[PDB]
Amino acid sequence: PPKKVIIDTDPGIDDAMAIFFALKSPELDVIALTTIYGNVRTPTATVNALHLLEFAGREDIPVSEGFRTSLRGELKERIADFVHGADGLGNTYPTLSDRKPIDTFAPDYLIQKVNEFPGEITIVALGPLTNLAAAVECDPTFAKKVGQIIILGGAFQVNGNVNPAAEANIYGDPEAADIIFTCGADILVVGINITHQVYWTGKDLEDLGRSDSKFGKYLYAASHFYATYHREAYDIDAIYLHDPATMVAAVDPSLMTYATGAVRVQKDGICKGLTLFNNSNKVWHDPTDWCGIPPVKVAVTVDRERVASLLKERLTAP
Amino acid sequence: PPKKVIIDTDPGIDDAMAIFFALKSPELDVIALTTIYGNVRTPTATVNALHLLEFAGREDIPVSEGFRTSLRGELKERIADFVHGADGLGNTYPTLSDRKPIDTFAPDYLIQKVNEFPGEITIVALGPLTNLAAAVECDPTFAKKVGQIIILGGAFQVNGNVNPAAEANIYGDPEAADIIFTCGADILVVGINITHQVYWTGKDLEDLGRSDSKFGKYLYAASHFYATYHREAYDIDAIYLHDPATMVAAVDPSLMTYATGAVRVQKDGICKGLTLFNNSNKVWHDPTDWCGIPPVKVAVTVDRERVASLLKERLTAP
Ligand SMILES: [Ca+2]
Ligand SMILES: [Ca+2]
Repeated sequence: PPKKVIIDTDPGIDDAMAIFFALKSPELDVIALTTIYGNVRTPTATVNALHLLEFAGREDIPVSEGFRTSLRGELKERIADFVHGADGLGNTYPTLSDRKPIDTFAPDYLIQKVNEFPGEITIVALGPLTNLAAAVECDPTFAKKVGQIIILGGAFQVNGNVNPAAEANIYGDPEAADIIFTCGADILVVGINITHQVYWTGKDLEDLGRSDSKFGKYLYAASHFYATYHREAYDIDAIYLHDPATMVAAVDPSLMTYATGAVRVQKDGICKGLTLFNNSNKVWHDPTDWCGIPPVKVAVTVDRERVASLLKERLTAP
Repeated sequence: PPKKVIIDTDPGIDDAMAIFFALKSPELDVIALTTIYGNVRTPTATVNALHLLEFAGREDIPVSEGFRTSLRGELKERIADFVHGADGLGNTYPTLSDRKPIDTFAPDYLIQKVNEFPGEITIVALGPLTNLAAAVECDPTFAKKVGQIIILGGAFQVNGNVNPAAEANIYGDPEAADIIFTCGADILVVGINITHQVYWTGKDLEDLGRSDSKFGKYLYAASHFYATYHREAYDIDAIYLHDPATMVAAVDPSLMTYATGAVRVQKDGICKGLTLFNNSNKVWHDPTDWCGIPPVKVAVTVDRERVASLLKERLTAP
């Protein structure tokens, strides 16, 4: 102990929460941060990630910029700001600096660091799986060299958040998602089916704002825009803790129950970005597209009280 | 009372069970039977349907042959016999018969009978929706003229039976299924999510065989092959009552709880034949492929004890 962690992020209010919680968790050693599109454009994500690490004081942590488009060159310029704001940090508009990313490309850096520490690195994917899929396509030995891949993505036997069928991160790059779910690495999938159970009320956010914590006060300011979205889209006085709940699985995986089986992603619409899990011990009078696919651990149940309490005692502590 | 019923079937051991139960239910008046592919080839389905009505004594009931291929001419010759047998009636090989179908094509007959009795006819679709979709494509006023369409098909937030994503009847013709779920008729969907709750153990089958009922004894003989399939595919000493549970909804719909919303079908693989339901409910910031789609009633919960008891007291009665 502690475990080495690389975080594939698109900051992102919920991403910032997860980044800060990882930096406040002694059981994790944040070795690096890799940026990707999603909530914000890849250059915006880099700017925000560099800024968050400056605020955290952990300036030692390198920031490696990744894919600006999808794996198959689908342009990711011009993206929705109704969830995370124009700046991507809930319209707080921080006074960002001149600090620059580590010039090495994120998939190239991912392969580099995993060969350096085989079976030690735990990649927490908090955005589209493009950077990870590129690393898999580049080096075929990458999948067996990674310690574990904790993915925030998918809607397992539940409706999606982008459209009724798909979840954001998977809808971002369905080709890249299918590559990862089939790559054969130690994979832990945290879908919206379980993140929708982990939420913080207006009072929980208020408690974080009132707290004498540098991070708690910061996150409360960014939360305002994210809270107004949930209030108009889901009509709830609470925010779903997507990315920070995924970070909890890296800290303590005992707080979740997992089901082992194969996961496949539909790449073409209407159901583009749909994640389908096969935990059906019916296996299978004629082979299916889930037959002979490496199994992955998919989170089924959460200890919502213990997850939300840990993501508070850490973010409220001075 | 009673309600006029047309049954779109592919007999089929479970289909035979539903046919017999409908013929033993005084609240339903089986006006006609329309054949389709699925478990068996369309000509085989016709032969079996004519035979079942002969055995039931109800020779007055016309049999109208339908589509031999999918709606878009996808050939349905050469189909799996591991579930219903070579004959389609659990390898019992009955002593059929020179009786012939009513020369009118099933979609043509469906439009004819619905114009004859508008808002009276209840179509119970126990096979692929090809015959019904052709009727919708032919006459646009058909959807509003039908009394109700009770569909056995789909896997709503659960794994499929053909492959982990799709259910048999919907996988048979995904184009036809999407036409029906969008047609705007009074639709009641009974998916495998609820039929997997309604099952009969080996003892239940034994009770049906021991019974002094013509139908019960017949169904027990055909059940042997269907039972051996469930024992090797699902590894259970029970058979899922798919088609007969759908017939129960026609008899007494109170035994099921329904959710109103839009249903769309994925036509191209990996998730070909997937049925996706949108709770409606749901506020969507940007229109989706479920927005502006006519809502349908989807069965959520069953009274498994009362469904299996009714499908026994009727099939055991002499
Ligand atoms: Ca994210
Ligand atoms: Ca059937």
